Amino acid sequence: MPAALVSISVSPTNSTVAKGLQENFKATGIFTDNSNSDITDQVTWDSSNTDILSISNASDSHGLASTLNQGNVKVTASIGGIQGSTDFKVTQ
Repeated sequence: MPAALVSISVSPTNSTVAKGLQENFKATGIFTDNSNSDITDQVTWDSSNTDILSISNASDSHGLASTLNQGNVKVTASIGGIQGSTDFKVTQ
């Protein structure tokens, strides 16, 4: 039978990094049926994109974002019902 989400465990990083830097992302979805699943809905991450950045979170399961701009980017993703947000600042 169908179920309804409840919450998700996301460990976003709100900091700044020098030109060229990537980080792994992981999110776990939780259902009201006490049944938790990992990236069940495939948490899709996206960046505001300032200069040139690419994020790949489908290599197998774990997520990964790589920035390469000279400013501030906004990393946001959504999974199932719950979603999260992160702030990243890439310098020169």
